[PDB]
Amino acid sequence: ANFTCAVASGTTCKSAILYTSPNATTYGNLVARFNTTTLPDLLGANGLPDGTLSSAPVAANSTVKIPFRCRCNGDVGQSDRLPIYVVQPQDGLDAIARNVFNAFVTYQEIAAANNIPDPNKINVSQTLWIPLPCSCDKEEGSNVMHLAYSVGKGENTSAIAAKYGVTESTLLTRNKIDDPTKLQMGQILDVPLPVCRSSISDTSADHNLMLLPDGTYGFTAGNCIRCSCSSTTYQLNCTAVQNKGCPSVPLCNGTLKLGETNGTGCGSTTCAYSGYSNSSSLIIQTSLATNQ
Ligand SMILES: CC(=O)N[C@@H]1[C@@H](O)[C@H](O[C@@H]2O[C@H](CO)[C@@H](O[C@@H]3O[C@H](CO)[C@@H](O)[C@H](O)[C@H]3NC(C)=O)[C@H](O)[C@H]2NC(C)=O)[C@@H](CO)O[C@H]1O
Repeated sequence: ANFTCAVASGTTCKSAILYTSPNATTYGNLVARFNTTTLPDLLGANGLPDGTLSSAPVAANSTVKIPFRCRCNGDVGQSDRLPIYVVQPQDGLDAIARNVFNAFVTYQEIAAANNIPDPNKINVSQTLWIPLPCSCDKEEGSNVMHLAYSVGKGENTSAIAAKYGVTESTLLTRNKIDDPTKLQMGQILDVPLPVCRSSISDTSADHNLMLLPDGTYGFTAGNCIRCSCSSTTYQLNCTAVQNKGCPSVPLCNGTLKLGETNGTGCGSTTCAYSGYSNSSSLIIQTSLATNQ
């Protein structure tokens, strides 16, 4: 029982952990550690500039947002069979949870996830699925990107909620908090980040994956589309990337190209990204969006 999720089992989502690096590293090393995402999406998930190298620093005890695919079973959200940890010479399931994964999981959740019958015995070189806490669920019938937050000391629900642009209301109903007062340190919180709206269709492969809070960006459709989110509008801004193994992007009707707008204000209309499909070959779809 990590983060509650109530959507149909098998449903996948994009979620994240706010990861605290014990040691100094680089963004490149985080990518190798988690392998839940690509470097440019990790960079974009934190709002670093496009074309930043993997050697971008991560200071000791600094925090990096690490996106991953979440799978929901009946009741809870779990990171979808990633990340995969390889046991070193004298690891232990409890040390691994706490000192590698910030206590986002418990050793029991690890063992249960890998069918290990006595939490005390794991072999060198044994691989472990680490199921990070996540969802899935909507907030108020609005899409959100849940983020797993490890409460540092001196914090409170007021400050956190302002930090992420969330009402303190949703935080308390989503997280079981009797008396906020003083939040206990080390507590894991479900923080549903607001995200841009999109025109990405149900039928589309990336339908629940382009969930971008403010200031972040991401890539989709075999890296042929770039999507960015600003709170300025909260409408996903998509653009064609121009790798040249990439398919053409259709106009809307005729004459409106991706990102272009027709009309004036509020009643204006925009050629948006609505998804892609991959049977046979990569096809990108677009559709007119009304000003939201
Ligand atoms: C059909 C066949 O023989 N294919 C081989 C693959 O099975 C094998 O992949 C390895 O599989 C084992 C189990 O499939 C993996 O270990 C499992 O890992 C999950 C988390 O990843 C963990 O929860 C399971 O408990 C754990 N089970 C076991 C038995 O350890 C292991 O990670 C895979 N190794 C790699 C490198 O992918 C590959 C590897 O040789 O060979 C195929 O021929």
